[PDB]
Amino acid sequence: ASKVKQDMPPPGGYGPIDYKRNLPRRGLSGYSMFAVGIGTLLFGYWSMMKWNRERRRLQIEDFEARIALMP
Amino acid sequence: MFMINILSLIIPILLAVAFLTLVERKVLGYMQLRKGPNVVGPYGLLQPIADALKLFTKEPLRPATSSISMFIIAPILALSLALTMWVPLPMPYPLINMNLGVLFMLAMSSLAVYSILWSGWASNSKYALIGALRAVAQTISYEVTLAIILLSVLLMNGSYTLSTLITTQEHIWMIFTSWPLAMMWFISTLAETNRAPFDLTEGESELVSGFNVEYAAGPFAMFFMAEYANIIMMNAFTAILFLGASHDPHTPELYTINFVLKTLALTITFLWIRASYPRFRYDQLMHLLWKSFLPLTLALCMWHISLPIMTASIPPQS
Ligand SMILES: CCCCCCCC/C=C\CCCCCCCC(=O)O[C@H](COC(=O)CCCCCCC/C=C/CCCCCCCC)COP(=O)(O)OCCN
Repeated sequence: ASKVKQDMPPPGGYGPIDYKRNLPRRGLSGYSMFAVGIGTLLFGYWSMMKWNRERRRLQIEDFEARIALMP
Repeated sequence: MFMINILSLIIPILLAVAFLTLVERKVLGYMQLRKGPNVVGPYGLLQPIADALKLFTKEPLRPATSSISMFIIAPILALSLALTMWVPLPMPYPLINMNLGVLFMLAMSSLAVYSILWSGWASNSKYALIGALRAVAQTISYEVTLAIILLSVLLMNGSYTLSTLITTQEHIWMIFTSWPLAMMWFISTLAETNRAPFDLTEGESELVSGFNVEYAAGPFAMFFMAEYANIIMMNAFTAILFLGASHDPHTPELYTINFVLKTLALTITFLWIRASYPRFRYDQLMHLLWKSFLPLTLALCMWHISLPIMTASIPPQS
């Protein structure tokens, strides 16, 4: 006298299954990104300004060495 | 002794191209939840050798309707130019020291488009012709913008000498000064190397194989070698242009290691990009390069001309 055994869902039911789209925001604001970009640009401009002025002075020194050696 | 230097530049570049293909396959595989070549040699390290040996022992085909001279010449020109573009690069010392090295790369890159043009036209098949015309459109799209970007960036270097770029970036990377130009330069290098999402000349899903559809065995291998050598060369040029490694005159291999690491990072970024985006349409590529990149590039060219005078920051050289 064996009872019926068959593939059935568990008593109660199965757990919920997600189906809706899940695309989070995961980002900053436009103002923040623009601000960081401009800040990086300004820092780079300042550094290159100092470096290029120093390079101009070094080139002047090299040219003076050449001038002293020319005669 | 200069011949030995030529060989020491040429053979390692070809070796790096061969293994770049293995790296490209593995990176794409792991980004696609698979493994890629791991059977032919430990970790697939012998796969490029098997590919090279298979390709050069396979029968090369000469199409009946083809023009024989251009058909044979085009791959030779492609591979020779790809090898030639490496000679002025400072790592940290160039094999050839040019006053205008940047102009040299510009001219040779402009002459490398003819291998795809002559190959496609001399194949005398319809898909090859469509690929060649797509190459024409691609060059028309990117050339002017790339040249103006190069000029705007080099305005802060003071010359077209490539080694001077090391001196310019002794304290700071040029990407912190011209990141808006760096982004456009990176996209234009993707467009110039016929890489995804700008791989229209081949266009496997649309044109079967594009300009090289009729090529087989060794000539096809040379076209592939030229393309991947161009990838590595362009990324090395970008690394020199925007990420300047510090150079110690008594310790140059430190610079060499730094530069190679940056070049590998940029090449891996190329492979990463190929695995993430759909292909452009070639009219859409032309519109992107002429309606967005061109106006911004012109404005930034004016800005980078005015800025050094504005702040008294003109570079040294005449
Ligand atoms: C105080 C003043 C100083 C100067 C001021 C400067 C401020 C600059 C502010 C803006 C700078 C932005 C620069 C960006 C230039 C191009 C941006 C752009 O607009 O292009 C897009 C599109 O550009 C793209 O998206 C290209 C697509 C291809 C993507 C390929 C891979 C993505 C890039 C990967 C990362 C790149 C990393 C670059 C740096 C590497 C190191 C060099 C336009 O396309 P559409 O959306 O269709 O709009 C037009 C039609 N309505």
